[PDB]
Amino acid sequence: MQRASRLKRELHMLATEPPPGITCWQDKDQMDDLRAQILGGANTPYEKGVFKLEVIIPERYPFEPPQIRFLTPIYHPNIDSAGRICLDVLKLPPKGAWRPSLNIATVLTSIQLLMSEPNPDDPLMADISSEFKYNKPAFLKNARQWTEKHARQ
Amino acid sequence: TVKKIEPGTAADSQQIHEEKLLYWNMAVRDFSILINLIKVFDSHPVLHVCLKYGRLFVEAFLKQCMPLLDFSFRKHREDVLSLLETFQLDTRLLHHLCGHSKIHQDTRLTQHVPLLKKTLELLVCRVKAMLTLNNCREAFWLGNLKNRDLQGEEIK
Amino acid sequence: GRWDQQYVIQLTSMFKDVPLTAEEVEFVVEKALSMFSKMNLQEIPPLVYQLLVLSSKGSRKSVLEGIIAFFSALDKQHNEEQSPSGELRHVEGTIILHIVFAIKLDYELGRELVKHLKVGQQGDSNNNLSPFSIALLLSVTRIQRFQDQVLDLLKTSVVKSFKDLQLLQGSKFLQNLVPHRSYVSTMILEVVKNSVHSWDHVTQGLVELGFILMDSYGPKKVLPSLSRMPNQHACKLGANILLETFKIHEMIRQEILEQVLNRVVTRASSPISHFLDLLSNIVMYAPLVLQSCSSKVTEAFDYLSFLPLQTVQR
Amino acid sequence: EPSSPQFVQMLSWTSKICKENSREDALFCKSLMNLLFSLHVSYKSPVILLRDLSQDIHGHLGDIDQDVEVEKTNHFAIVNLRTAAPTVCLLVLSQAEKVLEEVDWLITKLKGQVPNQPVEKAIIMQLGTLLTFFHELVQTALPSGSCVDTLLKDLCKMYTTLTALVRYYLQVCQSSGGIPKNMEKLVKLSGSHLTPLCYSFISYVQNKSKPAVVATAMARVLRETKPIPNLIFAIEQYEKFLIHLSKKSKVSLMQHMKLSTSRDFKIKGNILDMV
Amino acid sequence: HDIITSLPEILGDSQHADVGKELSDLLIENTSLTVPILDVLSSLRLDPNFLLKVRQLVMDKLSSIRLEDLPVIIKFILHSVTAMDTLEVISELREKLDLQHCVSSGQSCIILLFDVIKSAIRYEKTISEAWIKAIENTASVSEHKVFDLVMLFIIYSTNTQTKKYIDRVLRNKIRSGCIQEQLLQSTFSVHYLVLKDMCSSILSLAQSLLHSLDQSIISFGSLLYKYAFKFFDTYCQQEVVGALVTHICSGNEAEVDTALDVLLELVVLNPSAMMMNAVFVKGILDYLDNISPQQIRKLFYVLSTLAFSKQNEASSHIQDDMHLVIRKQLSSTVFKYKLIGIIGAVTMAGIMAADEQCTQVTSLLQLVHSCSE
DNA sequence: GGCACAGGTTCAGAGCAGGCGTTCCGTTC
DNA sequence: GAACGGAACGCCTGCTCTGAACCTGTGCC
Repeated sequence: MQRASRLKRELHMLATEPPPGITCWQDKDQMDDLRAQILGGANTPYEKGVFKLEVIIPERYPFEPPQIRFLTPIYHPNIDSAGRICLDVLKLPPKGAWRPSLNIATVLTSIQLLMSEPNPDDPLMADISSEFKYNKPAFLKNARQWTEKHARQ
Repeated sequence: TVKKIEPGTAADSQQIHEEKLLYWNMAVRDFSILINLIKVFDSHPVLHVCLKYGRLFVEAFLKQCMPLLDFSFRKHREDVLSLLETFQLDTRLLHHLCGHSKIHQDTRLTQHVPLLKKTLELLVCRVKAMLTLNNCREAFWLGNLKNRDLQGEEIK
Repeated sequence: GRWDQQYVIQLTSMFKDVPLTAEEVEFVVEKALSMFSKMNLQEIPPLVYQLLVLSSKGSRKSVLEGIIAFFSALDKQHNEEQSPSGELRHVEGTIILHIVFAIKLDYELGRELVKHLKVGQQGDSNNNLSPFSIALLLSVTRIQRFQDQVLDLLKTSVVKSFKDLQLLQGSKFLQNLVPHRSYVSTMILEVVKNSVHSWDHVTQGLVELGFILMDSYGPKKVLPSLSRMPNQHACKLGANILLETFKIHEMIRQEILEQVLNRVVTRASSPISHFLDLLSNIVMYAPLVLQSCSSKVTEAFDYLSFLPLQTVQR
Repeated sequence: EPSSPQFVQMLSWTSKICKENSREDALFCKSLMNLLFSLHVSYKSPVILLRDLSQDIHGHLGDIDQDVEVEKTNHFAIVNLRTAAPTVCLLVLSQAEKVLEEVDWLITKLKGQVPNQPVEKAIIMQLGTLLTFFHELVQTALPSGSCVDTLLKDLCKMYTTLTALVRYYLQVCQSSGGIPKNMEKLVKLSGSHLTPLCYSFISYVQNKSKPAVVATAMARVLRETKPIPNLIFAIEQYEKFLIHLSKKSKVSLMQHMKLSTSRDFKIKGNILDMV
Repeated sequence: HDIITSLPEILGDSQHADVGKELSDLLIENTSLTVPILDVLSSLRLDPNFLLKVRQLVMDKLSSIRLEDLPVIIKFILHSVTAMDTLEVISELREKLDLQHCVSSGQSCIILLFDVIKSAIRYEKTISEAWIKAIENTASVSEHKVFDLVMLFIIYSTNTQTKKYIDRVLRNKIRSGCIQEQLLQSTFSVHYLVLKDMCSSILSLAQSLLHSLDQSIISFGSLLYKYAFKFFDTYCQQEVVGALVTHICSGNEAEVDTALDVLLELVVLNPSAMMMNAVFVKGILDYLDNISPQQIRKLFYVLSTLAFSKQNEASSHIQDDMHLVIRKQLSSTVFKYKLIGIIGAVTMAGIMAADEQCTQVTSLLQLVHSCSE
């Protein structure tokens, strides 16, 4: 029930006032789950990329966080080859940081924040978290080539 | 084996009283035969066994003879007095053995002593209780025993 | 060698990831415990947390021994300075919460905790227990398993307390010799008082205890000194415990007065003059409560023909 | 107020009247004693008075042996042959029961800790003075109800408390080295004065023997059977834990104490008359 | 009915007992008017012997009585009960009562009857003690009924002084090869709303059974949870899975083992139901450092088979979290943590292996082989 | 000889404390 | 060095302590 009352403000609020570089609409394939587009963070290798995410709303939402993956392939320390996201506000307390004081927008903002600022202390990809840190340009080259084959048009 | 003896009733036949008194005296002579081995076999583990099983056998005699004895006393007095004076002769050797675990200030022995002495003095005053139940409490004499070593000395 | 006092917590955080033996953890924790005196109050809680994620893989007795002796000492400081609360109580609450959350993941510590806090012989309890350790126990009450043991523990702890007292008055002899050591009477009362800073894990066990006492040693003897007086003095505590949880805790005093008349009414198989004189001082302070609790008062009139003259009269 | 001058001159006056006058009314005699005890307990520990009373009992009722001359009227005048026997016997014993409970909780608390030295000294002074009390009643020829059986049961407790004192000095002497001369003197005094007079008195009552529902008769005698065995048990564990002290403090306190007196029964030729 | 109700103001003192007899005459003669008669008899002036008689003359026809009237009936029985007429009425009461027989209005007044019995037995220890002493004296028969169970749970839920005595009696009863499945099936399939009242006491008793030895006791501690979870609402389901996760994170191996088997049972039972609370099954991954590889193989198996229920592949959320924490634990240096990962990885590989799923196991086994080379 | 206080005695029953059962460690050949 | 006999902590039960009532002895008119 609560899913409807959150999603109502959220769908409406993501059509009327979504965050900068970000959109979220009720999916045309999937008229239950949400499609987002996060446009590649400025002065990151993701520049000129449009990154599609599926946001799965759980049933007991807003008591559980949203369930988000990068559907556009992304070369990133906190994102693996299947789009899985290392995010605190994607999990519940104490491992995570979701709570009802948040919403789909605040997390999708925190997603464009993580695209620009990969965290090397939560590596899903040790090769990319190491490359990001120790050969920044090779990470930025590979992620920008990534952005040209997969996040381009 | 001795703890599996049941004491009877006064209503039970004199045959079953005498067969159990016979079976008790068989155990009291087997006990004196086993106790008399101590003098020639003095060691740590054999003393630990007899201090221990001395009192554990005294207790079988307290629970499953002394009820049979208050029933079968006015009929089978001589049998029972013989059975008890047979136990008295190795009673005295357990009191002397208690002497040895004291003088040899031997801790492994002296553990089962306080209970040995108490369990033995239970059997003394249980005989007084038997004479009370047979209406002759005026017949219970008591008197001290000479402090021997195991063999039979007067250790002074 | 002496440890950097600002970064003792931080050096203790490195030991967490490296493996130690029993003597290694003993040494690291006993230096970190030597460091408790020479620091400010409010960095103690996360440091206690850092001690305990180590202590779970070795020495746990030492952790509790130390925390408890230390805060006993500091609580003594507050009392003799009174003869500095509004930081102390907050940090204490947080530390009690940390060790309860740790007992929630290692029940063994629970058991080693209770073993440490045993009365046993009547002398050990008089240096084991404190207004803090009581605080600790009545908080542990929250977890289903140890409710029973803890409450019995405190309960007998309590009676001992009175046997100690009575004995010591009667004779001249013992008074000379013994210096009058804190009775668990006065210690628990101070616990109730210092739940005002609103440690509300505590209170359920306090209500629980105060009633248990009023249950166990009611006058059924009356429908000497030894069977009468230390069994007046158990509920006369019970009474003061529940009187103060009612006069301090505003949230509770609905279930308190519910449970009082629960026992006053349909009973009158075992007497309840002590309960009536509790009820009296409950309602006389603040009758205003009684207007939320009329439900029970309507179903008290229900049975106001089968209750005898004196229950009803009062 | 227990230390008020008027309290103390009250206690003095009560003591004086108890020490001067006879009065052959029973509960009256009992009462001026009960008063005097309740006055004395709040002023100092009551062992000096108990020893004085045990010595008057020893003087009045005689002795086990049938050949000791004793008479000590001088201590308390409200003590008679008529009075003292089921009267001031009970009173003096009950006051010891308490005194011993006082000392045993003291010891219990001392053993907790591990302040100590004055604690043990006063314990030992109490125990030694009320040993002069227990010794003077144990010599005497006491009447044979619970008057004697309460003494027996309290002599069980006497030795239990000493067993515990012993076990505390085991915790000390293993670490350091001591058993100070007051404790060695105590264990010697328990051997010389008390322990052999135990065996003289046990035998005196046991041998001493002067319509009955069967079950109640058996319950009576099987109540009477326990206290002598548990006096043996109590002394045996005293002596036994003196062995453990002797070995692990390198002073054999078994030099002062004797080997265990052990008992064999008889049945006589009276069974043939009656049956 | 009104005349009846007004008879106490009307009648003079000579003519109480008279009326008494002829009212008992009316009682057998019409059922409908049981209630006001009773009320009347109790507001008369009579002799107590007569009241014993009529009370038996209640009890004999108590099958014939519509349920609505029972509460005040049985209230009357338990105010006419003495200390001495305790087991008598209670054994008779305990026999004649059915509570199979009565069954939408039925269920509501059954509940209200139980409220009224709660208030009775709540409210005199006389009943509680003797009630129990009357259920222990029914350890003879294997055939003691739904009421005896539900009634026990009740006295443990309400009455406090007796808690040890109930547990003692229940443990000496349950070991004896008495109370078993067949009883609990019927109890929890029929009286499930009476028991959803007493949710606390159920799960309190289940926890107290997990801490004993003797697989029979701990089997019952298991089953008590099982039936509460199967039957009760989503609130009480969350509270059930709560006590089991309390055992896993917290307890000693026995408790841990037990609870793991139980979660393993409940998920093959109802995948969909555990799906709701599957967040609390993932909440154990906080305290993987307090739990042994055996238990870890079983835990990763239970989570992995929950996820590889086919219908719940819409909720891949738990599956992807675990995939994640796997690559995280593998990517620790420390051998203790890499080991946890390896176990989970191979268990998960195995369950999902029973063409994209082939590529999934390929990738997972290749990456564990690569981290572990 | 008759009745009532006194104290003995007898039993219910609550609670305490120690000895056993399963398991580890000092001691003596 | 290794085989034997004693030390350690969770469970069950018998012993003790108590207190309550009844009853049988005995004290006085």
